[PDB]
Amino acid sequence: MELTPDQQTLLHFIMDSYNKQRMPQEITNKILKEAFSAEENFLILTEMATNHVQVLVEFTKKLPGFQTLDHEDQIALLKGSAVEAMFLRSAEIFNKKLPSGHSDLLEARIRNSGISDEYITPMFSFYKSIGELKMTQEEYALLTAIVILSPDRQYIKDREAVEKLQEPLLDVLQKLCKIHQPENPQHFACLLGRLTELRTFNHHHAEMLMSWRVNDHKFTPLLCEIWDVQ
Amino acid sequence: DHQLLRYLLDKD
Ligand SMILES: O=C(O)c1cc(F)c(NC(=O)[C@H](C2CCCCC2)n2c(-c3ccc(Cl)cc3)nc3cc(F)c(F)cc32)c(F)c1
Repeated sequence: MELTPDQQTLLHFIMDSYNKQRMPQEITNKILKEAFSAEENFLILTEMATNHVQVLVEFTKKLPGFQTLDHEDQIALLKGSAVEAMFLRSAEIFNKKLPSGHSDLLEARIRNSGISDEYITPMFSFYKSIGELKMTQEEYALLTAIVILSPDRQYIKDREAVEKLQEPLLDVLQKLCKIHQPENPQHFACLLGRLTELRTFNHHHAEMLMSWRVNDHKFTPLLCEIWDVQ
Repeated sequence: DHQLLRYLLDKD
């Protein structure tokens, strides 16, 4: 019932590629340092989000078997998951342990960053729900890989090929949820639960950026391609 | 047409 040699291998490979990530401290210090204007925060968001896409493409190309997929499906999988992965990474960083009152300050600073009021509540409740699961670094890494490798995505021609790649990650995640958290047998199901709720941020992702309380909404060409902006 | 994304995937 414990991780097979192949599953230990899959895991370590996923964890190393996921570790190529931007340092979470960098992000949270900057936000906690001073209270920036909605305009400075929009710019920080656009730069953080463009770099995120760049890092996501690299992590994705390294996902076992991703390179073997149809080129157009490769684009639809990345385009279909990029926003979700950014929200999942934002969720992770939100629940990263900080000194007393810092998490409350980080929350208040994000709350007054320039994002429209209509997006605030669903965004923070997802961040808190991820937190209530006290997810490990290997869970965030596997969940990101599972999110990218989702076959039930609009425009995927060969879903079965995507199913073949998502299944070993689902199996590894399940085993980790049973070996490392036997007190909560529902843990794997609850992680799969968060994934369905991650999909709710895609409906109005472009509007999240367009309603930012700034006079001008400038984006990078890469962001324009991933977000449905400009 | 996702030209940038296609480039980032097809490079190396
Ligand atoms: O590459 C990465 O590793 C990476 C990339 C990213 F893009 C982000 N995200 C951000 O920077 C923005 C900031 C950006 C500056 C303003 C405050 C939010 N951000 C959002 C948010 C809110 C709304 C939207 Cl539309 C998108 C994102 N929620 C956050 C919760 C947090 F705990 C936090 F620390 C930052 C958070 C990230 F955290 C990590």
